Amino acid sequence: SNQAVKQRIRAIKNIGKITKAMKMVAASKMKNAQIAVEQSRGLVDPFVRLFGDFPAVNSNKSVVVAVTSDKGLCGGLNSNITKYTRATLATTESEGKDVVVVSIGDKGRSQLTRIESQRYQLAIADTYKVRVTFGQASLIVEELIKHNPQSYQILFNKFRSAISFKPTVATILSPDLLEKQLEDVTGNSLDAYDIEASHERSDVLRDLTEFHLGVTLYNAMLENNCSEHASRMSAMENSTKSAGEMLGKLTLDYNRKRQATITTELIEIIAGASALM
Amino acid sequence: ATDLGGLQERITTTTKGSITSVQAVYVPADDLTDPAPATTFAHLDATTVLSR
Amino acid sequence: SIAELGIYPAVDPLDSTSRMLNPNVIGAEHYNVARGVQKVLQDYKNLQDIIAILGMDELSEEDKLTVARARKIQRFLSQPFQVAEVFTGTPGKYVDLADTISGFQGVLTGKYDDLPEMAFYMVGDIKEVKEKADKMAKDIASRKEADNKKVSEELK
Amino acid sequence: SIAELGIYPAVDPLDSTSRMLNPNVIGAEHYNVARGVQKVLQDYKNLQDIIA
Amino acid sequence: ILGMDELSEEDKLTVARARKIQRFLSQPFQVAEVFTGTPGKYVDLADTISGF
Amino acid sequence: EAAAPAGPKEFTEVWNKKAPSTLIVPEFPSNYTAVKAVGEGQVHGDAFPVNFYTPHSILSQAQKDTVVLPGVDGYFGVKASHVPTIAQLKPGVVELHSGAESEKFFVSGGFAFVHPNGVTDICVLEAATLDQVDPAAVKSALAAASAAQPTDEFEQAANRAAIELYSALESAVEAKA
Amino acid sequence: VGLSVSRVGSAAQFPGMKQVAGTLKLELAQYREVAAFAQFGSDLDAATQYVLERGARLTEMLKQKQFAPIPIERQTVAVYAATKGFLDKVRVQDIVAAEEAVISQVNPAVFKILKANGKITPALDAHLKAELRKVKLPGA
Amino acid sequence: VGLSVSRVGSAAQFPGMKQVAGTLKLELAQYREVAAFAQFGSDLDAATQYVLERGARLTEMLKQKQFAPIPIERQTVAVYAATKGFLDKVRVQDIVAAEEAVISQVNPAVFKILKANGKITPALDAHLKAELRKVKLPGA
Amino acid sequence: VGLSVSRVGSAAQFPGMKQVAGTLKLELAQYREVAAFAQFGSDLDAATQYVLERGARLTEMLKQKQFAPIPIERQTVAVYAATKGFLDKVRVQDIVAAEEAVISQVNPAVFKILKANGKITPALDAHLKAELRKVKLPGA
Repeated sequence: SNQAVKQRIRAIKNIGKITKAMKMVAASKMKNAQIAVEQSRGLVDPFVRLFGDFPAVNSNKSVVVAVTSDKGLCGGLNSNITKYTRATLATTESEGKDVVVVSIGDKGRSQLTRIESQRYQLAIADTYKVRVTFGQASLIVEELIKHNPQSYQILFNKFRSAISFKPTVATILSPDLLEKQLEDVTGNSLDAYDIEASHERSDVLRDLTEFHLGVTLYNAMLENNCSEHASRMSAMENSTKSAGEMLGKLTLDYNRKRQATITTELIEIIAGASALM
Repeated sequence: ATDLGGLQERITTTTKGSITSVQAVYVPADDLTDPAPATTFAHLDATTVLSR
Repeated sequence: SIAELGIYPAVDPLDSTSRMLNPNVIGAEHYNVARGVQKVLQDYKNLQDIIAILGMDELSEEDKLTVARARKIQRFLSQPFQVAEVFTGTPGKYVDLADTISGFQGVLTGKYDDLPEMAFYMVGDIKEVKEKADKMAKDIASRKEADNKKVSEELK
Repeated sequence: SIAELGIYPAVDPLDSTSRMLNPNVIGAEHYNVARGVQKVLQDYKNLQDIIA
Repeated sequence: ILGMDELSEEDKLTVARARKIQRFLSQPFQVAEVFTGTPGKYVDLADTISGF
Repeated sequence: EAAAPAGPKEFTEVWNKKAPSTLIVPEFPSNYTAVKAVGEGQVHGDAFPVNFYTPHSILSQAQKDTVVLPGVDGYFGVKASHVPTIAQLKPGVVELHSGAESEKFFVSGGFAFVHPNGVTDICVLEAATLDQVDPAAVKSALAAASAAQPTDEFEQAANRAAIELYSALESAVEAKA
Repeated sequence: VGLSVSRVGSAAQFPGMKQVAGTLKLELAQYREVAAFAQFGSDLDAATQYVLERGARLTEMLKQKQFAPIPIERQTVAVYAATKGFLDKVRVQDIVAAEEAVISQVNPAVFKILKANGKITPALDAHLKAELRKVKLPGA
Repeated sequence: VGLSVSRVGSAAQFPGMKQVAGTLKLELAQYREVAAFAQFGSDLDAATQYVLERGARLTEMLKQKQFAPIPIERQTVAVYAATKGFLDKVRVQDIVAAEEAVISQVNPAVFKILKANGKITPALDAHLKAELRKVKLPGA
Repeated sequence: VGLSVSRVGSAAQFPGMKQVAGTLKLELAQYREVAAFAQFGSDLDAATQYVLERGARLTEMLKQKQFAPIPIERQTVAVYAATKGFLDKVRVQDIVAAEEAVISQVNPAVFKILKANGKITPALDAHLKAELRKVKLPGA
């Protein structure tokens, strides 16, 4: 009882020491993952000015990808885009399309079968264990090309600053199935370019869409990896704070029970001495 | 409170001069609500904390 | 601790007992609603420490369904009293026994998951939580342009 | 605490003490497997702050 | 956790002003001048208000 | 042909027909680029903007008046108001010139886009700078590659890709000044 | 404010303050409610950030210096000046100066009509809103 | 169940109940340590999740309405129905109705010979094996 | 170390130990904050991990066996062997053996002039670095 709060004090005193270490761990990961996000942000730009950005297209088959975290102490990150991937999968399908749902991260499958149980087909996890490379993102891209959709949707958190992580929808159209069809604006917008490939334009657009898919996915799991470390740095500055205010209210209550125990022990000793003396 | 109050109330400013007291304060069991510091703190007009 | 939350009357529902809470005395569905309410409030009580330090965003979906349901029945157990309307302004509400069994049967099944939490606060029965949400929704949609002064130059 | 795990006899390994655990008495080969078990069990107690 | 070069341009002035406040609260004492050599200085109240 | 005008602002209104309003409309990779392709300008005579990019690193965002890119038809050169060109590149050397000084990277293979506003976008995977290549393993690696004549099509696609990257690296390491 | 109560209380207050401070303790209730949950700086509704900026103005409105009590008529005008939006967009580091300007620049007759009637009559809040429009608030 | 002890122990237990209590005392020991990890139903493991539901079949097996004591032979059949996994198909929320389905739908001569033999004989644990298969359990 | 005080010990010890115990009092003090921090050794900064490697080198050096008290000139050089370099390569499990390596291998005439002088003179300081380099540490 008076030890039940004494053992509860040392429990919360170490939680506020553990989650202060996890915050400085996640702040050291966030500073070196940030030097890789800006270097991956460059190669995304030439594809979105060559292919535009068309999120609301009339695809008959789609692959949506929600890029979440592996570990789940992030604080409103892996369910935030789950709110967004259910808001996109209620936006695209009003016409009876096919949708295959893929999640990256262990916290993605564990929250997408909650909402989307039948269209979930593939789960990638343990991505962020050592580091994220382009060759790793390429094999994740290739299995999205095992399915042959008209479009792709990537859902990730873009690392604007250490505070704001705006969830991004990034989309990639399939080359001679749907990418060429959206470019037919009073003729075509792609005919200005003179193709210097070995084969003709539908084969250079096939190589270019897969290269667009591999960099949009590599940037997705780099933007989301340090939007996870910055969310873990902020979820453990709220937890070390809250376990310091809880420990502050536990040492005050222990010190009341400490003072009340000495008064109780004393009064029982005086009442027994006065009964004899 | 009247043993401390009997001591601390002789430390004051009269019309002839003043006694200004600097008292080292020990806090038992690191509890500021303990009756020995909390009665002492009623008389203190300043605290000077010296930290390592 | 319940009174500092603004819940009035500040009855601890996991500490208040009766010998009438017996299914052979009050009936079968009164007893099951009451035991079902106390199970949601006890399960939320078991989650208070991890919600305090880790936050809302770390529980299961099964947990944060009952966190939202127990936060709804915590406010719904509060009630304006007719003897307290002299210092709170809100008129009192004599809630009937059938109105509070079927009112609390709806919250346990999930009929009112979409209502906000504060619609349950200081209302009589399950009709007035639906009217308070409409009033709450109307208040954040109520907006007037140039706010209809007609105060300057009032004729004599 | 040991009996709530079902481990019987519920001897606390890091609270049971003998004067016989001098290496002058039981020898150093028994002494090091005793001190090594107490070392690895105190470490596990130090790691249950995280892995629980 | 982040670094000296992290924070804002105005808050380098806060680290500049507070660090020269922290040294300006220091003072050599006239009683310590026998075992530290440097003499001690009485600062008047009018000086330490205007100097700070 | 243009029966569905999609876009980032057009995703705003339809998602404002079917999603809850407590989520704002999500952002798009179109919003984070300040340079498009169709809009007139940004050549200004001599120097056009080049963008040499790898997945792991950005190697130039500067302005050059000429780029030499190793296309699959051969080493072409991009001048200022060059024709729009989506050019696949074989393993070869990208030469970025702004004047007398020359920065010459040997690239692994990956596309280069000249746009209708004069901006060049080199997009490779691996960029080996010519002073950091190993000249002792260029010849040892082609030897096992020219002798491995296997029976599967996949390694035959991989061996043909193997020597052509090495063979253009012998010719890119010898005659450098 | 969340714990301080007066049992007898509202049956025995100034009828001017009884009809002004009803929406004062209600809006300070939400500011306590919002800044108990918006401690983290998680997100903003821009109505919760409105009551965060309104509740910060009522808090400075109830600050007071020592050994300078205020009459009840100069008190209920100052709460009327802050709950009826006249002290909107005045910065929260200026409301100590701003209702020193409100009490000093409003005509003294408004305080005398309110003291004798004991209540903000419909002829008075029409006139008191006019005299609060004509107030040189600091910073504008 | 952790703090409750009986120091006579299973020396004075009904046999048959003693045969099934070892499966019940062990699984509730693992169900208690798997708890304080059960707040993450996103975190499936399917080995802890195996016993997180198996012990929860046992926990709601041991619930009982008051002023209705059960005969000991009807109890050890109901613990047999949850330790051998007959009630694995039913959900956790409807086992108190399923224990009625076990009792009210088996042949009531299984209890007559379990009380007389005093233990679940080899000529009975295959009788009542198939007897708990010809009952309908409220879960599907 | 965090709770045990000697309030006379500010210059009341061996001057040769006072050369090195002041750094041991700081380098163990920085270790005590980050010990219970980084119980894990997974994701560590390049600055705090050096405190956790030196502070774990300093802890193992200070422990000693029962009924074998050491002369002060021989525990001075074992703290000097740990306050300085000379022991940043033995893991944690060999510093018990690496210290008695230093006591065995070092020329024991430095103990005769450390104890007689009382402090580490700069001539003895240079021979102390040289004698602590020809030692055969059991890290292997």
